[PDB]
Amino acid sequence: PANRAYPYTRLRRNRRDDFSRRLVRENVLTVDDLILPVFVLDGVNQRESIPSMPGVERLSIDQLLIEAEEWVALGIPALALFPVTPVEKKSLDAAEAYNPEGIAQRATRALRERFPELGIITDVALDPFTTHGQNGILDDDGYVLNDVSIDVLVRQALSHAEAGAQVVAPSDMMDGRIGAIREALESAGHTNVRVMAYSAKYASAYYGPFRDAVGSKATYQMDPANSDEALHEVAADLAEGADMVMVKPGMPYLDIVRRVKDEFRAPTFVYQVSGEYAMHMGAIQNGWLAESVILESLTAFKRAGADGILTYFAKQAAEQLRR
Amino acid sequence: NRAYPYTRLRRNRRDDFSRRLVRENVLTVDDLILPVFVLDGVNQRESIPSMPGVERLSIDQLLIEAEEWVALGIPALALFPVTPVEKKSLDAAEAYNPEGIAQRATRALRERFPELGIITDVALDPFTTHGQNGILDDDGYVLNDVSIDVLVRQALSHAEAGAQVVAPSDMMDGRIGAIREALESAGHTNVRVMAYSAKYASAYYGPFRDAVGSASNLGKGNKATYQMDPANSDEALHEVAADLAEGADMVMVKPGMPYLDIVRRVKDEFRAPTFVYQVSGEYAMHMGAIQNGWLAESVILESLTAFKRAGADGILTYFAKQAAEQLRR
Amino acid sequence: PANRAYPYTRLRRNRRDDFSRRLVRENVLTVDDLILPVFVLDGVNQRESIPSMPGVERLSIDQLLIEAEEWVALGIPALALFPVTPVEKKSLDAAEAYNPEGIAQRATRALRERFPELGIITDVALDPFTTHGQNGILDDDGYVLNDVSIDVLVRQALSHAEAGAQVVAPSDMMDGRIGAIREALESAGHTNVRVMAYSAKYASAYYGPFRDAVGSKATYQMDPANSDEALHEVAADLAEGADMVMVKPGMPYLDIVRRVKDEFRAPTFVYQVSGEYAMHMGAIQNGWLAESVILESLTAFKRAGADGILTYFAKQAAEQLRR
Amino acid sequence: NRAYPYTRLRRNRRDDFSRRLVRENVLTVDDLILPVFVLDGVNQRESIPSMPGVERLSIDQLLIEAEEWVALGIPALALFPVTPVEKKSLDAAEAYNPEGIAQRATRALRERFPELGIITDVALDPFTTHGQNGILDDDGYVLNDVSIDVLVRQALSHAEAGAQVVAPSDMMDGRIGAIREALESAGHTNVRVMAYSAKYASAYYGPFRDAVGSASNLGKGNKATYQMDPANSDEALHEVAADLAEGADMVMVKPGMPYLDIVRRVKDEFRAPTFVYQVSGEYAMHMGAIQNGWLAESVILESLTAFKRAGADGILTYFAKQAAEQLRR
Amino acid sequence: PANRAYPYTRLRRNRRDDFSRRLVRENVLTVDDLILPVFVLDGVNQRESIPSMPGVERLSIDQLLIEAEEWVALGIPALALFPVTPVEKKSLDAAEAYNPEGIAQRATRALRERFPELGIITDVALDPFTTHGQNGILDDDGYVLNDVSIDVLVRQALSHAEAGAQVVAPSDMMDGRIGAIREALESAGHTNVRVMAYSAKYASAYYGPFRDAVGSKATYQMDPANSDEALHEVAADLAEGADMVMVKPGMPYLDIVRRVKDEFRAPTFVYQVSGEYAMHMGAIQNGWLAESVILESLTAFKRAGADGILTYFAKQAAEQLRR
Amino acid sequence: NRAYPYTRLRRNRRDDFSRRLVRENVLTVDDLILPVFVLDGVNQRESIPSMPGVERLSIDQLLIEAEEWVALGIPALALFPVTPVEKKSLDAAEAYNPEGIAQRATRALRERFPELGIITDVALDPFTTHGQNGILDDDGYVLNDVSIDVLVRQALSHAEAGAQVVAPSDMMDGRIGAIREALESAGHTNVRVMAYSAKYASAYYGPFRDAVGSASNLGKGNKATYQMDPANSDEALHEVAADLAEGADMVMVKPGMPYLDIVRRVKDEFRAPTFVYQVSGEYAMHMGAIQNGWLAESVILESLTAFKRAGADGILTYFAKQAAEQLRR
Ligand SMILES: O=C(O)CCC(=O)CF
Ligand SMILES: O=C(O)CCC(=O)CF
Ligand SMILES: O=C(O)CCC(=O)CF
Ligand SMILES: [K+]
Ligand SMILES: [K+]
Ligand SMILES: [K+]
Ligand SMILES: [K+]
Ligand SMILES: [K+]
Ligand SMILES: [K+]
Ligand SMILES: [Mg+2]
Ligand SMILES: [Mg+2]
Ligand SMILES: [Mg+2]
Ligand SMILES: [Mg+2]
Ligand SMILES: [Mg+2]
Ligand SMILES: [Mg+2]
Ligand code: NA
Ligand code: NA
Ligand code: NA
Ligand code: NA
Ligand code: NA
Ligand code: NA
Repeated sequence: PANRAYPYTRLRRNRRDDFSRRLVRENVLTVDDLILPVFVLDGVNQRESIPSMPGVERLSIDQLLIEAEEWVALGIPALALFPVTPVEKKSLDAAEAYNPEGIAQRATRALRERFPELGIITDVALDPFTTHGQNGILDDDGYVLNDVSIDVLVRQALSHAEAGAQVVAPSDMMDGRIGAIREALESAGHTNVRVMAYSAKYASAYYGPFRDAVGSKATYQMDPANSDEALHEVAADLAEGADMVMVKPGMPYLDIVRRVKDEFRAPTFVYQVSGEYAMHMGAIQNGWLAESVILESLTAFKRAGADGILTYFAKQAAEQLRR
Repeated sequence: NRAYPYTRLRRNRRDDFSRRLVRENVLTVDDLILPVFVLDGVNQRESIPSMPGVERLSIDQLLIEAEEWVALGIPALALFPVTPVEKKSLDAAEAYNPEGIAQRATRALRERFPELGIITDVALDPFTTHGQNGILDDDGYVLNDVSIDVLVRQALSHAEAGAQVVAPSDMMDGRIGAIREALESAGHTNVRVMAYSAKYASAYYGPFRDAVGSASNLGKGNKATYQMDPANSDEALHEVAADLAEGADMVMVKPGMPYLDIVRRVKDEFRAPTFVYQVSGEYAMHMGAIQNGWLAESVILESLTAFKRAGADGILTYFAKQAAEQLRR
Repeated sequence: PANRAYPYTRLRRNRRDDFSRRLVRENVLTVDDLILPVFVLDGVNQRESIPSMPGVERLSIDQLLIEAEEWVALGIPALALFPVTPVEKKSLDAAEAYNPEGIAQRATRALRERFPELGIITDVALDPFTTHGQNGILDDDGYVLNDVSIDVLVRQALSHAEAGAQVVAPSDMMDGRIGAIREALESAGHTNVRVMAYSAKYASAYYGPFRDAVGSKATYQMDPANSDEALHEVAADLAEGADMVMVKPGMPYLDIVRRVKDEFRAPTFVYQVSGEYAMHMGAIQNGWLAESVILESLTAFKRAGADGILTYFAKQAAEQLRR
Repeated sequence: NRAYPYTRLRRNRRDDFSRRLVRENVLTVDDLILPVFVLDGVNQRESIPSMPGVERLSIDQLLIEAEEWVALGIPALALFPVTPVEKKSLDAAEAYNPEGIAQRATRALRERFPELGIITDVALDPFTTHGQNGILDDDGYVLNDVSIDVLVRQALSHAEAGAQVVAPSDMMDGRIGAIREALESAGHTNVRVMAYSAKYASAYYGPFRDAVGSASNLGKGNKATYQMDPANSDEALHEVAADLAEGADMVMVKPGMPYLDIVRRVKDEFRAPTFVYQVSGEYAMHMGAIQNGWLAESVILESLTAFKRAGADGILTYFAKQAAEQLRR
Repeated sequence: PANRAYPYTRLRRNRRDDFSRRLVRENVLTVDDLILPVFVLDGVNQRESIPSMPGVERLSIDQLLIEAEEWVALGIPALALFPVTPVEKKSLDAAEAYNPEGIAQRATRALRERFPELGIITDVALDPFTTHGQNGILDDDGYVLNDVSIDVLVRQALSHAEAGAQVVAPSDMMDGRIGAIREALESAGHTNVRVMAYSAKYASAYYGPFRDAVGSKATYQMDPANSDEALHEVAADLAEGADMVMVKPGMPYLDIVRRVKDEFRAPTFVYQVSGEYAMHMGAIQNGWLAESVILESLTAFKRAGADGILTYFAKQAAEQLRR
Repeated sequence: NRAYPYTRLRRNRRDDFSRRLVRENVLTVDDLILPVFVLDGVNQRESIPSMPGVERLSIDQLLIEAEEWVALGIPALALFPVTPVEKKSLDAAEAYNPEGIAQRATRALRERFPELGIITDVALDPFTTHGQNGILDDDGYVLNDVSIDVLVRQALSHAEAGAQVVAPSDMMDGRIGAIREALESAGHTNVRVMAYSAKYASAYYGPFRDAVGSASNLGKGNKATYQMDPANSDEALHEVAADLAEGADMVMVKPGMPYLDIVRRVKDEFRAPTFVYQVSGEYAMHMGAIQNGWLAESVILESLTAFKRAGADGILTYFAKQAAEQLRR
């Protein structure tokens, strides 16, 4: 407090003018904070609209390369790739995951060659490759087997490193998967490939639209009621070698972002998920909310402690920041 | 916890994109305040040898240069009048002259650039024959409360001239409260007070004394009875606590680079709007080295980034224009 | 706060007189805080001036011994040696580094014999010995190979211990190099040789003049924007066995010194680098700043939490402290 | 984290140079305050059997010895008058006598050694027939507020005599605020108040009582109704908080060595100028042991270093001259 | 603070009466806090006075058993044994240390048999058994060899456990000796033998009289200037398995006791050393200080955070507490 | 850090001597306060069925029993008058009757046992026809400030009777400050105020209501508008902070065992003299179980030790005599 008291202290003084608001402004969003998730199609010269994600398109790799030209020109530091697996590549083997000619691997090679400075974050998970939509070579009971699921994630991770990905991101919420991939990457010579852990991953309703986008929980994803638990999750991932840790979903979990940054003072990331994007975009299109909520929502992440934000608004935000 | 080689801190450093993602602090033009030395008269511009690249300017010239500063986005200027020798006195009356340089300059800038912040200097050092920041007793001691009376008159004259911020750099005890009371009583509800809270008795002020012309007046005189002992850190927290209690809208640590630890402690302890003055000597040291080819120009932004990393919200720096130019690229 | 309020509390009271200023003075610099870096030439009866470091001389070993007589008489506890490698001893083998007759090794033996109580801190690094100025048996891409660079640093470290150095200081910023040298020193019987880690080492412009002195970064040296990261760096070095940890450069990073001492309460050192020395010395010589800034700058390090300061002003400071 | 043998704490201890580099605290003469017992009369010097090496001195002799203390760099003395028996009374009026020993000694020292700090003792124990630090009621209880009235008069007389610091050792509640108010009202703006904040009801004061001549007056009397219970630590923090709020410039913990934990807590909690009195009994214990050949003289500096390590900024110690002499080497 | 202010708050109110002083009294010394160190002679029916420790006697084992009857009746929970080794049993072998018929071992057996509930803390150290007064099979340079010294301490520790000691206390300040003895005790089946580590052991002048008592430093004992260092020392001993940690000397280091208890919240002990005892006892005998300083000094240890106090005043204190 | 089997926590537990050495807390008689129910009249003793072993006593009988309590070392009693039904009223005037039971009992005990602490109860529940701790408005609400006026009169009457401590158990906002002001103004400088600070609206008070005879008056009435919601912990800290600011010498948490977490938080946050009342229901529960042979008598000391471990300095407990007896062995 410092015994600050009205009227000696009037907090409106600094708010009186733009210049003083700017001087005391505690946080600022910049393009350096933005990661753009992209849905990648197989094939050539194709784009598809996603009903529950207005404005977001699934893109074939050639189209991805065209759009990346502008993303790069805008300063967006990295993309997070999410392949849209053809149903015929799905299965049990769950081996389109480590397939060198799989969409993620092809997209990574293409982008790394064309835009060498652009960061590529690949998705380490099996569900986009399971006929049963499950992040595991599941058990005969339907429980997502933990350690066996981790086995799969490793070859996939190595395949991403082999394709040139600078960052692999296990989006799975299996216990101890960070250490396993880290060890594998180190043992294989991929010394500088980063591991972005989806550390505090909640069992959330906000993922709805993403499932629509990719064409695809309580026993592995965290209970939304729990906060302390998130700290234990992050601690474990850091101990296991993660270079960056993430809180998932974002705005509905800003308190978790704050606690995670405060507790560990580590590179902290946050995903503004499909559902968050869709509810904002829908309200803006309906004429219910001004466009300014986009930057307001992103500023919240910075204020809360996030270093980077995975957001489907990345291009629009970068354009506004440029302006 | 984190042990090598599971943890290799070089991974995030490997590439520009990851360095950008994890970068903890960034300097922007919103963090810059440009101090300016203001002359009397018309069409006057004077180079300062101990401050290479810095010029004293008459008000008309100040108005011309401000056009570029404003275009660059610099949010505020901090004005320092170069008082004519004949206007110095024992009573420092020129400090509250409605026609003093600081007052005239403020009125001119407020009219020409209404959105530009003007921070005036509340202190008697530019107006005394002896160069001390207050009024002297018969033993040569800078009287605290009697000095405050003059500082209050000065601050009121600045508010009347239209200054949005008055910045007491005097280091008298209790002056923030006295000034705040006076401002409130006079109806200057929104005039900010940027307290020079943890102001050190430093050797880094030399070039400024030349710039403003207080050097000859001060001679070999010191300010150890009011400016803080450089050895002291805890004392800084007590200084800031008092100024916040007394109504300051912003608190400042003075000099800058040689006191980054104080900036850090102050921001951490109080979570209040915190400044930091990169003083004349800091500017001169860096400029000298750059001009000799000893340091790359990049050191300017590195020095300024340090302030942000240390916890400062705003930086008084004679490099503000150069920095803003570099930032625009 | 303790509800301290003007005018019951007037902080100027203790400032009124020298005696009360002395009584409450929180920190004092002494000669026990000073480490003097020295540039050492090959050959005999030679000294060279360094254009960007006015007042600092490169010294042949015989000359170093002459000057050390006074450094020791002044109470300076330790020197940090930096050899000026002849271009013909440079290379790839990068093996002048562990050469028993290399400058550093020769200088160490000479000083240890003549001044047994004087601390000698040697520089564990390869760049002064690379034809390509790189702290590593570099890769074919130009990336400073981490683990392979560490291999080299070990024999060099052992060679320094073999020459009698009481402290070795890896100035390199390679991940996990402290543990490797510690293990090597322990395994070899050098139980009491100290390791002074350059822990929080920034990619800085302030090193300019040093490069001039020795005749010689973002992927290994730290981003000046980062503070939290410095804590993780120090933690790792302490876990790996460092006896002392250092923040590098100094004055532009005083906040880091403060955080490091507060967080770990370990022997903490700071380097007032060549650029800091040069900018101060230039201003003093130009008649822009009084000589008193030297002690002011050094006092700052103590106030900030430093136990020891590597400074090119060590002799001048010690002389003033003696006075 | 740190585990053997990666971490061997003996490494830094191996050599003098590394021990010096990592040494966390250092005692200097700037940390020393010398208490002195002052007699009435001329050419008087009296040995104190329970304080070997310490002498009571008349003012003329005090002035002579002070020459050496000042040459050694000792920043301040703390004066303790040895009140003549016939000047003791129920009302302790001698406490504020402008011609009392403390007042006369202060005037003499202020004139002879203008830079030397003089800390006077604000307390009524030397002036009462009963030896208590305040005025008694009909039940033999030391009245708080009535005592403060006398202490205020005393403190004002010290300020008038020129003392730069008054040090209330009385342990009345609220006396720091009362004295500060009085000093401020009288214009003694810069007179420091060194509060004996966490003052314990200790057995270590015996020799002092002999030195000052309050022993016979106090008899078997105690001070448990005002001096603190030695068992209490948290209470010390409340005592210091109040004295800071009330305006103390320095706060002190009393005795020293047997209360180093309190020094540590106080410095940690408040980050204010903290003192610590190495009392007569501490001095006597050490001196006795040294003179018997049981402890090496080195123990003097070890005892004083402890105070610095514990967090004290300044130490009242009867070893100040010896320490300063050893430090000069 | 809680905005407590005079005269609403008068701290003298609780001091007004004995009953309220008792109610708010924060700490109390009891016999449960006292450990009595005893100097043990070889032979029978002997006692010797120690010039620099007035009132303390060296005792032959039969005499020790006689005095222990009262120590036990007074409630003193434990003794710390210090044998007074005959010069002829001294040496190099330094093997009177692990001699089953050595004084410490004989005294332990005797006490354990006669007073089964009385705690016996033995001294693990070699110096009482070295002809050169050194806690190590020293080097040829005079440096107290660390690891080799630890070798000796282990058999001695086992010999104490074999004699029935419930607690062994390495008073040596060698790095990592706690782990070595712990491992040895565990490996040998001495599961419940406690290890009381002399953790923060200062190079002090206060040990003078003890050397007189037993008939016997900066490179192993801690610099009295250092406080943070004490925390690192204690942390290491706790990690190595110590059941109790000790600060040594006591009153001159009360701040360390406070920091150690606050930081680790572990069983914390403190030694009121020979020099502390002697200076108090001398002043009391000279008529300079009242006897009450004994309890005042011991109360300080409790207030500072000590759980147990090794003190030569234990009997006198226990007698007063009984009264 | 500590891992099995390097660390076996059972080692210190192996023997009584080591358990004693590491034992963190100890209960002593200095920690005990005995509440007593006082009857009007002469030679009256009445058993309380819901409080087995506890008797209401007339003053003459109280004086006789106090002889043993004092011999046992019990430092203080807390008096609770059993007000005759005909003395209850809307205005609770009996609360400040100089001839009320509490006042008479205090005078008698102060004369007979001058060193024994007497803590009187400041509250109107024993004196109102409705059993509430204050005065009611026309809506049946316990008026805060109007109640304070009566509590102040009561507290003054207790001070006049000689009580060393008044203990407001009313839970009106601001009453500690009002009472303190009144005590100070009247010259009762040293009368302690033991605030019932974090007083919960509990079901554990049943037997007390029987003991004092407020049960029939209260009927099914509640105190949720003034006593604290048992679910609330943070609120307790705000309650204590206010009472300390208002001048309380001691602060209390009420009930005890079911609120040990609050005792712990309160001691930790404020480091002030902290109490805790082991209430009638706690006593009854334990006594019932002991008498049924369900729990060993050892549970008494275990329950009391819990309070010390939780951070209490003193405990109000109807087991005080039994505990003191056991402690004497
Ligand atoms: O769609 C979901 O349930 C969340 C996405 C994942 O969990 C990816 F492996
Ligand atoms: O010159 C530099 O870049 C810093 C010096 C080092 O890094 C030494 F190995
Ligand atoms: O006498 C000393 O130096 C201390 C005693 C020890 O160190 C015991 F092994
Ligand atoms: K800003
Ligand atoms: K970022
Ligand atoms: K000092
Ligand atoms: K040092
Ligand atoms: K108690
Ligand atoms: K104990
Ligand atoms: Mg996990
Ligand atoms: Mg101030
Ligand atoms: Mg590192
Ligand atoms: Mg007080
Ligand atoms: Mg150790
Ligand atoms: Mg309340
Ligand atoms: Na996924
Ligand atoms: Na100024
Ligand atoms: Na280097
Ligand atoms: Na006194
Ligand atoms: Na020993
Ligand atoms: Na009640």
